Amino acid sequence: EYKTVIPSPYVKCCGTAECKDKSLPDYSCKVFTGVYPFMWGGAYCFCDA
Amino acid sequence: NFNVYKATRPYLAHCPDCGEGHSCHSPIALERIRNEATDGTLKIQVSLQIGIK
Amino acid sequence: SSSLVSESVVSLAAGTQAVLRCQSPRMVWTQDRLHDRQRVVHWDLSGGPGSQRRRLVDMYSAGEQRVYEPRDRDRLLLSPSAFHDGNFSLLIRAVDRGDEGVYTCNLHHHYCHLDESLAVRLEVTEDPLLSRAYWDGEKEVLVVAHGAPALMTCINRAHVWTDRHLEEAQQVVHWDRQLPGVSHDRADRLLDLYASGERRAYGPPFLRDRVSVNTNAFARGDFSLRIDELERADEGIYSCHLHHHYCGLHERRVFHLQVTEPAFEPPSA
Amino acid sequence: TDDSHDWTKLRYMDSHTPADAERAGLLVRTSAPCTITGTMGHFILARCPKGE
Ligand SMILES: *[C@@H]1O[C@H](CO)[C@@H](O)[C@H](O)[C@H]1NC(C)=O
Repeated sequence: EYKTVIPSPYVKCCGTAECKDKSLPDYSCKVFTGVYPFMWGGAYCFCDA
Repeated sequence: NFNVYKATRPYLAHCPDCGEGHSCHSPIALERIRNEATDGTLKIQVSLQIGIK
Repeated sequence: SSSLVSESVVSLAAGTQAVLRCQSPRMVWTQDRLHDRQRVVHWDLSGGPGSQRRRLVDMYSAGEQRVYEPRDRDRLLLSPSAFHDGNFSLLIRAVDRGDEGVYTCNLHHHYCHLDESLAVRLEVTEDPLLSRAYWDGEKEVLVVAHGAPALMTCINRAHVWTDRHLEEAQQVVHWDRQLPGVSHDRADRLLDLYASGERRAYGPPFLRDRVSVNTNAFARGDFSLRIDELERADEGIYSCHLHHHYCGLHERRVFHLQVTEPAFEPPSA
Repeated sequence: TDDSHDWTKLRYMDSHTPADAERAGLLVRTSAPCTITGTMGHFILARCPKGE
């Protein structure tokens, strides 16, 4: 049986994130633009888009 | 021997159904299960820190 | 209806995209009912601007009171059902020298994100015949004998604070368009947006295909209108109407959109 | 009994005598213990799975 190690997502606030090429098996990275995540007290990010 | 949890702190996670339909940013929110046992026992990873005072 | 906020003129070039900026943190809701009836009251004690207030006791809607100081157990008492009748008063069983000062009872509505607070000044005397409750001009001042209980009254009978309704989804935002020459009230609706996500655009396909608001409109409270491929028929008086009917927010912003010029605009508002 | 609109109790009659009881003790079950959501007078709402 496998184990899917999923770390905390890197939310790049007010910037554009860049994928770093690692030699992990089935390594998967995807940068989604225009995300505006909400926490208990509102937006985690100061910038709007 | 259990003196390993010194500087720890629990969570408030994103429970998808907190009862009554909708979602809750809840402290009891379960994040991951694992059912590798061959006789139905379940190993659960919850966002609490039990036993600690 | 609503009230006015910003009544501006916006000049942009034909063929470009108009952006009628309309933002509000107090219109936020999400595609969840996640503590959308969550309020909090808390009692704090401070001693002026050059002293630090300390949280004594706080309370979520529909729950039982939690005390922060072990000494204060069985000493500071709130009504556990404060949110049914709006009687948020605090009883101190026995007072001491550390309790002199200004107490603030804080009401906070996390859903509308409104905050309101009231002050009461405590002075502890030694003679009981000098004990009185009076109005200093802006807050109640109670002089209480040492060791007696103190009822610091905090009563707010507004419907927004009690547990009676709080059916949330009646916030709605309206986008209106006033064409030149067309009188008011008969203005054509451009967009109706319900907090649940549903949208209503009106008019022939030429208008509906070109009118959009960003998909995270109600989530962040930004209902700015984006008008793609501006035509001469788009000119007019646009209005953003933010309505949060339960918490009493009723605002509209007016934008006089004229399409003439790309670069030589004057900064209004 | 005294015709208030409190949010704690309920009324139930016995031998034409109206007695009072607690909202927290009532429950509904299909097979699982259901969850009570809407509570108003002679009306109750529930949301709970397939029970026969
Ligand atoms: C508010 O609470 C205080 C605390 O004892 C009580 O004396 C008073 O009668 C209450 N008033 C109302 C209107 O409920």
